[PDB]
Amino acid sequence: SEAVKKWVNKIIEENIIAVFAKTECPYCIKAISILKGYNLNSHMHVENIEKNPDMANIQAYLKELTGKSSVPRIFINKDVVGGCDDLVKENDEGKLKERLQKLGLVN
Ligand SMILES: [Mn+2]
Ligand SMILES: [Mn+2]
Ligand SMILES: [Mn+2]
Ligand SMILES: [Mn+2]
Repeated sequence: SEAVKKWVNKIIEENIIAVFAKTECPYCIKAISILKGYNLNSHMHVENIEKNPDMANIQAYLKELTGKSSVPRIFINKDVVGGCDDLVKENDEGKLKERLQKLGLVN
């Protein structure tokens, strides 16, 4: 579905930080909390793709874009971060802060 890809794309392209999640998902919650800890709320969108009639289509497209169909799936300025484990690696190693600095999102 062109429609599903266009919908996913609009989420990624109109929000600097885009997180695809599902219901009662501990690593989604952890990833979102880490990002909100950088005070990124105003430029974040979280989409619950389980509460969606086209979840499988969305997951397959996210896999085409990122290599995995699992949630959370995290994009920053359209760049693929990946999942929560990828976010933790970037956070601990300074890469996340560098990304956000280059976007003007953290001083
Ligand atoms: Mn349950
Ligand atoms: Mn804060
Ligand atoms: Mn939003
Ligand atoms: Mn939404």
